[PDB]
Amino acid sequence: GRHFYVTGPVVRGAGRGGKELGFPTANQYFHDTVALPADGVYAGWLTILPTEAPVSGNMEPEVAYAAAISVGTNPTFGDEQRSVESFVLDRDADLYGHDVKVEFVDHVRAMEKFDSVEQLLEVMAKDVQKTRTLLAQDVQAHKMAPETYFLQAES
Ligand SMILES: Cc1cc2nc3c(=O)[nH]c(=O)nc-3n(C[C@H](O)[C@H](O)[C@H](O)COP(=O)(O)O)c2cc1C
Ligand SMILES: Nc1ncnc2c1ncn2[C@@H]1O[C@H](COP(=O)(O)OP(=O)(O)O)[C@@H](O)[C@H]1O
Ligand SMILES: [Mg+2]
Ligand SMILES: [Zn+2]
Repeated sequence: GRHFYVTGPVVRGAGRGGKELGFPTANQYFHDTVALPADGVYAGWLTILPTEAPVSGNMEPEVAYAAAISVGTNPTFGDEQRSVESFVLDRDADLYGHDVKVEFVDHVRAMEKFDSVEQLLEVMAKDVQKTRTLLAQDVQAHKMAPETYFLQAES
């Protein structure tokens, strides 16, 4: 399809996204043989795949949730493995162990090594802003039915 996508279980990262950055990210790791988009930041959709497993929080399966997505090694922090990491906008759910699909709709920015967490946070806020606008255009492009996605303006 026109959206690059990957699927796989949400697994444990460094534990810093929510606690330290205020941007929790659902982490996926793939073998180096698996085709991925270029390291960078993307606007896209995260969907919990069809399942009978209970989901705790305000996300349910088979709905495309607006997400700001990073691909790479988190060079600001010097992490060892390449991850795909999805910050689901305006939601709060326990995704660990759930099988999810992540669709990459638009490239937003190159992956960058920032000197400080504070500088990184300022830029991530702007990535989220651009993600909202890009995803509203994508809704229109596919004439997506309201029940099939979740996308808000921020409070
Ligand atoms: C939209 C978005 C943009 C990001 N941009 C960068 C970046 O430019 N440089 C970087 O080192 N990490 C970037 N990250 C990743 C954060 O470093 C990472 O998600 C955070 O350290 C949490 O790590 P963890 O999930 O293992 O706890 C970005 C993450 C998101 C969600
Ligand atoms: N809006 C959200 N987007 C992504 N993950 C969320 C969100 N709200 C809660 N979570 C949960 O928080 C975890 C991500 O937080 P994070 O600090 O990045 O932990 P980790 O380092 O283990 O990836 C997810 O795996 C999921 O269970
Ligand atoms: Mg994370
Ligand atoms: Zn599209």
